[PDB]
Formats: sequence, structure tokens, C-alpha cells
Amino acid sequence: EHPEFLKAGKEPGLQIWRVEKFDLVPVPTNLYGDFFTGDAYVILKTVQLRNGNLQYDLHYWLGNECSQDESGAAAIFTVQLDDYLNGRAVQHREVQGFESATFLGYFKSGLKYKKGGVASGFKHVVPNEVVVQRLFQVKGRRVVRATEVPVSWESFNNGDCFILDLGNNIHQWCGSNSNRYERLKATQVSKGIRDNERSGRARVHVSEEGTEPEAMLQVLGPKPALPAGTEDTAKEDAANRKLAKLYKVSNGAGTMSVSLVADENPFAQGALKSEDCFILDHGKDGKIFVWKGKQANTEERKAALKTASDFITKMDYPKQTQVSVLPEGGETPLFKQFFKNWRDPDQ
Amino acid sequence: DETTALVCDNGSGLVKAGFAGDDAPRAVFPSIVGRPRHQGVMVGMQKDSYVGDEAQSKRGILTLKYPIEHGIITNWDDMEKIWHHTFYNELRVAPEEHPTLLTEAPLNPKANREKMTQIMFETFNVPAMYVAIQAVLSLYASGRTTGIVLDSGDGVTHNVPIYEGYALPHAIMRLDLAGRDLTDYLMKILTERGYSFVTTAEREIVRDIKEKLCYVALDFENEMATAASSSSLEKSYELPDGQVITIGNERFRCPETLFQPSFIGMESAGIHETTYNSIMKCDIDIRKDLYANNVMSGGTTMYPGIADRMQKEITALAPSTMKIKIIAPPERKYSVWIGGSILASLSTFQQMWITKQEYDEAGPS
Ligand SMILES: Nc1ncnc2c1ncn2[C@@H]1O[C@H](COP(=O)(O)OP(=O)(O)OP(=O)(O)O)[C@@H](O)[C@H]1O
Ligand SMILES: [Ca+2]
Ligand SMILES: [Ca+2]
Ligand SMILES: [Ca+2]
Ligand SMILES: [Ca+2]
Ligand SMILES: [Ca+2]
Repeated sequence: EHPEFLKAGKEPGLQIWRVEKFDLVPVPTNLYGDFFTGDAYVILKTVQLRNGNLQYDLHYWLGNECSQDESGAAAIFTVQLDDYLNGRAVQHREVQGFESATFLGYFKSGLKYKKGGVASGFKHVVPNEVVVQRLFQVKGRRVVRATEVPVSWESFNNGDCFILDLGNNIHQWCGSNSNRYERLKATQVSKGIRDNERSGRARVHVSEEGTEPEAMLQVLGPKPALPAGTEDTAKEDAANRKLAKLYKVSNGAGTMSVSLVADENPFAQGALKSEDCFILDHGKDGKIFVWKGKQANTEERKAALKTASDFITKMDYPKQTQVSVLPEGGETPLFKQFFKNWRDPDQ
Repeated sequence: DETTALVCDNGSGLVKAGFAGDDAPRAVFPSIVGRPRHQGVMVGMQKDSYVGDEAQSKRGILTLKYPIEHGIITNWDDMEKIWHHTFYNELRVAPEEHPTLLTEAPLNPKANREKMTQIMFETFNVPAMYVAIQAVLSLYASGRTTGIVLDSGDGVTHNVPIYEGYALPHAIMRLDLAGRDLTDYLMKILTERGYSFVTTAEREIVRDIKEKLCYVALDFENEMATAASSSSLEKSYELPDGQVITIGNERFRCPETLFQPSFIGMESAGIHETTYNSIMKCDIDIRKDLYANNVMSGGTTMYPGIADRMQKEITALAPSTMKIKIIAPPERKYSVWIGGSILASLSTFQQMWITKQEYDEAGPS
């Protein structure tokens, strides 16, 4: 608590730790002096003072090739160690090839630098980056639903709408024979992806036959003659009505039950209740959603997650099926589309 | 599972938000809440807000408020929804499942930190949280425990001498001059030239011009003379609706304000003077290390040349033999956040969380 802090430093001597993936790991004892240039270390020296208590010196050493997390951690570990020694230790920053004379005098043979070291702890991100290229068919008679299809002109027809999502840019495209309800849904979902999925950091471009932009053609290739299409039948509508099922994971009644709430679309928003988790299985399209209620307990959450991902293999869904997990209030458009009249809480 | 910590760095102009153990914040968005504009007499009790980048995108039909002023939270209602938007939209996570690290302005009043903590536990239900001083994290990021930081953002600039891990509070220096001001001044300066930069829309184009073509002159009055000799130093810039505008000495006159706050009518000492003054408020025995570890932080320190200026200016102010170093890390827009990501990932930090239970047993603390 922490085990390495407990060991340090209780008597005269020299201790050396290497920073490894956010941790303080003691250096093999006959390796003291060997220093990896890709790495960062912390060194405590303890001297016996003739008055009974001890003098501490903390030196954190930084190789010319060490990653920022390691040098940052090395530094912070130094202060946490000094604090644990009631601020009674003197901190020295030691840069490779510029080490303090006092530091050098801790090693009777002199340091030996070593190429390489342990991989950085950082996962790497570029802020606000999104890499997305996907295509949607927005289709229905009166019950329009968005469903994913290959990124090619072959998916297109002059009778439905399509959302070509490229990250910062969303192409909403409707064919001339697309009915009134498909148009609203195209717009609803496009704005959803932009404002909600991309936090407003995206631009929607509306298009149709003969207006489609450079960047759309850049992906899809040169526009061929598009088919059709057949009008939407009330029978196709009732199919969209059965596209997804809605389960409730709860143990509120003493035991873990996964109940089927609804198999008919659109679901009632009211059905998603905060004390529990829910799964919206749209697995055929490769999408299962795990809705965590803010008051659902931790076991309910792990179960929902487990159940959701069992479905992929139980129902032989086409992996790479994506299980997205949604916090209450953090719901996404491709999941909000299955509800009757979504009401945005704070409005 | 196993649980990841959230690091969220709330600043006057921008929220830098993400998961501990990353290089960088995953989400970086304007620190603004916008409601739909209304004109005149008042009738009702209202409705919806928009937060962050969606507010930028929708500004043409809304009025934008800033929850953080000069690095301090002053609007709790709107700060609540800046956090809501971070948790549920930008990171898209359940806050109840992640320990959360938050940053604060240096000298942040006790009552601010206590409200912040209250809101996290009582409205957001986080399992644990910790508050870190912005500047201190930045120092850690560069792998130092001793040094003096210049943090300068959109709304505030600070000088924070730090020794052996902790800031020396009486030597801390706060100057209410940062990005927004510089941006406002560039708007002014360009308008005097003969362009039209007044509207808040135009304030966004100028921010871009500011951050793309401005630099700090190594020597101001020399550069003025270069600018009056040739077009050599001039840059061109294209407006969306436009059309091209020419920019000249305003390129360097704008950031100059940091060293000469009278450019905008401020009685204050310049950032070089406030640095020196800060070092001088410290124990004589530690000044030597303060001078050799000037670490730079915040988007407003990004100006090309600023490091060489700090160097020239500080050299001038200090004892003749004093070793002076200016450290300007390439990724300094995010030093504060990186500092947090590293601290929150450490094996030993687990001990430092204020847990929910511990909260429900004392007056924040
Ligand atoms: N290359 C650049 N040149 C000049 N200024 C820049 C550059 N990049 C970003 N900025 C400025 O940095 C500011 C944002 O920086 P930062 O995120 O550190 O501030 P903040 O934390 O939001 O505010 P504060 O620290 O003042 O509370 C903006 O004013 C922006 O114009
Ligand atoms: Ca390493
Ligand atoms: Ca000490
Ligand atoms: Ca159709
Ligand atoms: Ca429950
Ligand atoms: Ca800041």
C-alpha cells in the first residue's frame, strides 16, 4: 500500500526502480547501473545519520528515448515517494549523459547505457479524429428504418433514401421516387448522426439525382444507371415493424432474468427504465445495443453485456457484429430510430 | 471489466476530455452553452440548451454563454450541462462506472472545488474523483517536479512556481489576459486597416487567422521597421465568403500584447515581467532551478518565436550568469490533460481517489 513504497527505504543502501507501464518495478539487484535508454527509473539513496534517523535522496533518471508517460510517471512517483517519507527527501532530476556527480558516485563501476526498453503505457489518440465510411438504406412506407448496406452504387435505387456517412461529412441522398416518410427519416437520422454521433463536428450535404458532389462520386465511383424502385407495400412496412427485439436484463425480483419486452417496432421510450439494463437486438444488421439505466446495479450491467454478446453466436449473427453500450441519456440515432417519438430529456 | 478513469480538463475556451492512458484527449470542444436568441420584452418562464460544437454549428440562431470565466467556474447551471455533455455525448460513457479526474485553476477557491465535488458525486454519481491543479499537471507532463510554468489559455494566464511536486501559492501570478483578448485585439487591429471584423461569426475567422499567421517577434521595433520596408513579412488569407485579405505587422502586433498589455489598455506587467516577479517571490535557494525550468503551457503559448522571446526577455531581467531554459513542448495545447492522463493511470493513484463512501461521511474535504 503501495508494496514498493513499503519496502523503501528502511535502512542504509541503494534502491532502484524502473517505471513500467505506469508502475514502479524494482530493478534486479545485480543489474544496478545498467540503464535502458528507452526507459525511466527512480533511485532512492539512504544514508545513516549519526543522530538516529536517515537521509533520503530521490533521483529520477530519464533516458533519451523514453516515452512521455514514463518520464511523467518517473517524476510523479518521485513526489509520492518524497511525500511518504514526510517530505524529508531531496529530489534530483537526472538526464541521460548529464547525470549529477553525486548520482554517478552511487555506482562504483560507472553507468552502462542499454539500447531499448519496455513499450510505452500510452494508448495513442488523435483528438476529434473519426474514421468512418458506411452507407445506409433509409426505407419504409409509413414505418421507415435505417439499415446498413455495402458502400457501392449497387446498393442504390431511385426509390429510397440513403445516408452515406464519411465522418465529418454526411451525404443525405434521396431518389426521385422516394415517398414523403422516407425523406423525413433521412433528414432525422442524418441530423442525428451529425449533432449526436459526431457532437456537431460534422456537416450534412443533401443531394439527389444529378446533384451529387465530387466527394460522393470520389467514393462510389462514376454513377451508373440506377434501378427502380418498387413502392413500399404495407407488408414491407410490417416487416420493418419486426426488425428488432427489446429485452430487459434485471435482478430486481431477486434473480437474473432476461425478459423479452417487445418484438414489435416502434418501441415505447417509456419502456427503457432507469433501474435496469436493456438490450435492443438489431443483430441481423450487425448491431446489438446495451442500454444501461443510471440506477441499474453493477451485476445487471455485466449480465446485459454478456447476454448481448452471446446473441452474436447464439443467433448466428454476422460478425463483425457491433455491440455498442449506451448510458441512459447517451442514446445514439441508429438506436433511437426504433422508438415512437423520442423526447430529448432536457428541452 | 476492468474500470478506466476519465480525465477531463475544463478551460475557459475549451473542454479537453478523454480516458486516462491516452496520448491525448479524445474530445476537444468549445466551453459554451447556447440557447435560442430572443429579441425584446419577456413573456414566459425557456426550454432547451445546446452545448459545445453543436452550439458553434447552430450559433446563427442562438446566444452563447461561457460557464468558466478567467479559468474559474462562475455559472454552475451551465457548467452542469457542459459536464453532462462531456459524459453522455463526447465520451459517451456512464459516469457512475468511472473514477474521474478533474482539473482546476491555480488558487481556485475552496468553495469552488467543494461545489465541483458535490456535483460529481451527487448529480453525476461517479464512484470516485480527484481534483488536480492545471499547471502542476503540465509540469509533470514534461517530467519535472521543480520548475515554473506559464499556462496561458483562452481566458487566463498564470505563473506557477513549483518545487519538489507542489506549487508555492504566494508566488502564483494571475493575469487576465489570454487568447480571447488577443483575438479581440486582432479583430480591432484589422478593422482599423479597413476590413470588417465585428460580429461574433467574424470572431471565429479571426481566431483562425490569429492561430495560423501570428508570431511573436524576437525584437518588436526591428520587425516594425522590416514591415515598413517591404511586403516581405505579409501573408495572404482566404475567407469562406471571400476573397483574400492581406495581413502585415498585425501578425506580430497581436501576440506582442502578452509582453505589452498596454496594447489593450491594461496597467499590468507583461508575461516576462510576471514570470520574473514570480521567481523573485520564491526562496532565493530555489530560483536557480526555477530559471532553468521555464515550462510553457496552453494554446496561447503556441505562437512561433515565443520561446526565444521568453529567453531574450528573461535573460535581460535576471542576474548576468543565470542559466535560463525555456521548455516549449510541441504538444503543449494539451499538457494539462496529458499530465492528468499520466497521474490517473499510475498504480499508486488508486490510493488517492476520494471515493463516494468517503464523501458521504464528511464536508467535501
Ligand atoms: N497556434 C496557436 N496560436 C495562437 N493561439 C492558439 C493556437 N492554438 C490555440 N490557440 C489559442 O489557445 C486558446 C485555447 O487554449 P487552452 O485550451 O489551453 O485554453 P483554456 O484552457 O480553454 O482556457 P484557460 O486556460 O484560459 O482557462 C484559444 O484562445 C486559442 O485561440
Ligand atoms: Ca520505454
Ligand atoms: Ca522534500
Ligand atoms: Ca421507397
Ligand atoms: Ca435493477
Ligand atoms: Ca486551461
